[PDB]
Amino acid sequence: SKRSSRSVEDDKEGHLVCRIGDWLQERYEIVGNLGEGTFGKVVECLDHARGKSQVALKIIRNVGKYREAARLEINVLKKIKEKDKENKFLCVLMSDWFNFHGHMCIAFELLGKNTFEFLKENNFQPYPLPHVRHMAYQLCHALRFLHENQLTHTDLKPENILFVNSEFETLYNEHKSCEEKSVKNTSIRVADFGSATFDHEHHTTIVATRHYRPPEVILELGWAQPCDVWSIGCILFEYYRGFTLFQTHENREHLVMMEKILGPIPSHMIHRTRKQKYFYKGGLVWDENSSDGRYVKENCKPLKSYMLQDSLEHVQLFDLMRRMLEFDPAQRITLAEALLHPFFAGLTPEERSFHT
Ligand SMILES: O=C1N=Cc2ccc3c(-c4ccccc4)c[nH]c3c21
Repeated sequence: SKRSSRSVEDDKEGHLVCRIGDWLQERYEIVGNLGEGTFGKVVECLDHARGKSQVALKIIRNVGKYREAARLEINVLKKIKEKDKENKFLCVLMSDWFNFHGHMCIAFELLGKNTFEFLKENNFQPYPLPHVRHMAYQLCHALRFLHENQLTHTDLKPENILFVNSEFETLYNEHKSCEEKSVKNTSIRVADFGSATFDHEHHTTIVATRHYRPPEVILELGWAQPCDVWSIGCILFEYYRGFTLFQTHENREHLVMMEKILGPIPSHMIHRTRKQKYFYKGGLVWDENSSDGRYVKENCKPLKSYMLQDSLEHVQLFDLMRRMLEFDPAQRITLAEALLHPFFAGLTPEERSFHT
């Protein structure tokens, strides 16, 4: 079963050429393909060393900078693994890693669809509030654990949050004369630790996928754990309405959106930033008549107006979201404090105790 170097081949980009039935490490038998990315690909395997159980095996390209990145990812994942020996903090648990002819491979439990793919397959119809609450709780919990360990994820978004199981029932919406998929179990895991960064390491100027990037980062004021909290705020809005809070492609535009949605940037952050071009008279400067300006003006309104209903549940979700999307990161709610928010009184007990 041990593959000699003649049964191993890479495409031009350096991807391992894979086929169903191929073996790795005399242990993992490929039984399917789960997706591809810049880094490489993820395949489903049966782990024959463990009663044929299913795994997701992530295979990094055989390219210098990808392999080295992967080595940092493995360190993060090992620390998580060691600090959550009880399996209770909901970050993907690495079961094995190895170097396959220069491809770094990481083995995990096999999960379901990511929360973005589920949303897309539901035609961007949003998750119902109770699902939003359970998922938000799990996110606060998972990342409070990360933050306690001097780590920041830096790249949280819906595609990096995976359902344990994404089997659904199909329902019907009266109000919109269409079908709706509703996930049966809203248990989630936090994935993709490829950018996670220790407190002691070098902090690059820019982190996060744009739509999920906080103002401190755009303004280049430095960042830390508060970065993730902002991303979570953006994620919750997206789960609740089904569309991106900040559908943006440029910094000035992004800042205007923040202003229109959330109120004025604090002066103190404007005085502190070296990105003074975005400003004028201590005030954010932009062309309201440009394409981007007219887009922002048509489409970006006060945050509270996006509420779908007006009962307590919904009021509390918006209060938490507003606190998570506070401009000033030294004043933004922490996850420890987020877990005490009244929004979370509203959980079922199995949900809260993690009997889900
Ligand atoms: O089932 C899984 N358990 C862990 C895990 C991690 C990543 C993935 C991905 C994937 C695939 C392509 C790009 C990006 C991600 C699909 N399933 C995954 C799993």
